[PDB]
Amino acid sequence: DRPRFSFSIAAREGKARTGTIEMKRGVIRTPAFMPVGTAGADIILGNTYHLMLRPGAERIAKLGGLHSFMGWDRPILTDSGGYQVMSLSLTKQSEEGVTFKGSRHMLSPERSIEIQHLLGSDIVMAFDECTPYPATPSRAASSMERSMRWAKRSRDAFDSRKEQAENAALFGIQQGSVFENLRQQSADALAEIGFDGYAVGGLAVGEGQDEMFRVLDFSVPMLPDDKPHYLMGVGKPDDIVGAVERGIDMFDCVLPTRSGRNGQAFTWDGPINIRNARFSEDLKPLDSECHCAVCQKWSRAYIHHLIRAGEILGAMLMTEHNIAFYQQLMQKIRDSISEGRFSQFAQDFRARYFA
Amino acid sequence: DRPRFSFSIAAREGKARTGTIEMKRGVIRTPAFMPVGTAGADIILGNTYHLMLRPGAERIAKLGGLHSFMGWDRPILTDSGGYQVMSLSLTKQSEEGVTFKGSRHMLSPERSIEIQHLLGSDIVMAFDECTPYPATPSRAASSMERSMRWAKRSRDAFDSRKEQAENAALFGIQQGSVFENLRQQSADALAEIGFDGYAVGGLAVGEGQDEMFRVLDFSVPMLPDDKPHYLMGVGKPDDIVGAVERGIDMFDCVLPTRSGRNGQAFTWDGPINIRNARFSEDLKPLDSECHCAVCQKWSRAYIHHLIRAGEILGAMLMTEHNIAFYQQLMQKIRDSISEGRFSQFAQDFRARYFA
Ligand SMILES: CNc1nc2cc3c(=O)[nH]c(N)nc3c(CCc3ccccc3)c2[nH]1
Ligand SMILES: CNc1nc2cc3c(=O)[nH]c(N)nc3c(CCc3ccccc3)c2[nH]1
Ligand SMILES: [Zn+2]
Ligand SMILES: [Zn+2]
Repeated sequence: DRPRFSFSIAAREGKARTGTIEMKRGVIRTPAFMPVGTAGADIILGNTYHLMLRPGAERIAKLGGLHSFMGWDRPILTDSGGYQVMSLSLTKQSEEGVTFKGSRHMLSPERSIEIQHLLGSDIVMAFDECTPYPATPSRAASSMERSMRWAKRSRDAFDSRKEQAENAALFGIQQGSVFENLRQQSADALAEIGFDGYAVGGLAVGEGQDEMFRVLDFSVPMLPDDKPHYLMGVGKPDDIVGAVERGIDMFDCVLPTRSGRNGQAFTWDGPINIRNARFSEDLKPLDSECHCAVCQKWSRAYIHHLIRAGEILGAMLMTEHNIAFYQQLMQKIRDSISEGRFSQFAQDFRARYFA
Repeated sequence: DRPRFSFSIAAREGKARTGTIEMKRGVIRTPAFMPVGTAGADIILGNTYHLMLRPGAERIAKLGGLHSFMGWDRPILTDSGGYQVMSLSLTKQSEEGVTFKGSRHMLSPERSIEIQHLLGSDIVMAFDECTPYPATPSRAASSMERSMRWAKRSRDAFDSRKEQAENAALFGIQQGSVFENLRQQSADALAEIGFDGYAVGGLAVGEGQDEMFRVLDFSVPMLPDDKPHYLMGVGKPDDIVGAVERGIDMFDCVLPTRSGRNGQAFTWDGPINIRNARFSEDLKPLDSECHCAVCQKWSRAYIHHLIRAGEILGAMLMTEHNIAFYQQLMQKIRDSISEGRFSQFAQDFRARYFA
């Protein structure tokens, strides 16, 4: 029987690592890309914010939990819900949690953990505040301090639910905006509490790649080396490659799914907008090397035709290709680190993706 | 090597028949349902009207024809284009053809056959006029007479193109509105010209099932018994069953695809609207007996959730199920006729579908 949670590092190159997370429901190869569940991947994402509103977490539990509901028996990660509340919901913030609205709802560390328990997710995120960007030092500090108090409450709530403590894992989320001293204080607080994995929160919120990479440069080394590192909200293929170079093991992003509905396909030569007329007679597959079923069977010209015609099949094929591209990217990353040629891979990737 | 076109009847019950059409690109089991290509089936439909406008028939030919373009190497049927022009396009009608509009376009028997040749379809429809309903006897007669002149021009155009005459098949289309004498004159004219198959045109245009069945009762026996009979535009499962009882061998309809994008799923107990709240906690598959991949894996509750959330996956799963349901319906029809229990099947089908 697999353990509740075990992370093992099989190979390293620079700050990059490759390895596995073993959980009861399966093995997760790292670095990992985690696609939205409602879009091969070893873990998918649930949507806590949506599910708590429709049908509600209690109702999901009545239906057997998210694994049964979605027809997915492997690991699922859920976010803690506050990031989406603050991005999508009127809101009232306090030390207890956040209230938002046609019924009104509250989220607190305790309620967030309970919702994630009712959903049945395998990787549970602590309930944090994603500090807006830009933030002054004072506001970033006050926000991070609240998040750390909330991280301890999240830990205690998770540990109080036997089924959760014995079968799921809990990740703490580092905050501190772009400030090295606050990132350090946050890392120290999280390590003192103790988590199964550590996320870098508060990025991919408008700061741009240069600034994000600068923050990762000092922030990731502050986290425990022997635990997984999850960069929340990232990202584009080039962001992923550079974050792996900086020690990140896990990623999520709305790009493959969002792009697949808006006519954008990822390729090794960069993204293409398949609706553009230049593709109307292009008999090549979406990407010349991609092994996905779409690229084995259909041309850019046909996918262009379907999307221009408003056909659902076109968006489905774009999304299938994009998900597959992302998993091929992660496999090439893992293999290159394991073979000691990741630095070269990243250089080659960038030269081609941006040509 | 299969022949260009051979229809063989393997079994009969009443006016119902089951058998096969052999063509160079494959065998078509009858009675057959022919789904839209852009949505297992033995033949799919191309969309002449759309393709002649985007990217254009010449461009499709440059890309290798519709089989290569769509990635489908089995038979394809195309309509002749006038039905869609008159349904979707300002229009100017004359003995030569129809003009319509941002460029202006013409369709004539000769141009329709050439477009279908450039598309590369295996079953080509003659260029006809689908008489509006209701029609007076005089207008129905004038319209049908024009369609018969156009059927002869369609035959001659098809026979002039060697690649088409040797590798494709041409169906003539009966018109005459709801009038027995005009349907007879039309059948006689088509048989004198000679076609590989015969379609019943001018129905599914607002007349209702009772009237449609009444017209089929006298119209289908007028067509050559030893050739396939295609009822254009039909239809709902109950329309299909009753049309098979009246001697029809081939069907098309926008229902499975249209329904799959609008939240309607076909089941043996009738259609259901999956968006309705009554499905939010229903753990049964879309249909309790359906063998499709959707019903093997996912519940009504999850598909309801996806569609309510606007997720493309939901529409895709609905459409996959609906296409599969239709092919299972046709298989049950074929098997029941071959086993001499089709009359009982139809009675059982109706009792359950309408309960
Ligand atoms: C796009 N940029 C982005 N930056 C983020 C920062 C944070 C952050 O600081 N805290 C939390 N908890 N989540 C964040 C998220 C959402 C990630 C997510 C959503 C849904 C499912 C699974 C995971 C972010 N997303
Ligand atoms: C929905 N009702 C409906 N009644 C129809 C009558 C006719 C008729 O009298 N003549 C012709 N030529 N077509 C008809 C069609 C369109 C069928 C079609 C469209 C697209 C692809 C393949 C086949 C009809 N459709
Ligand atoms: Zn691909
Ligand atoms: Zn099904």
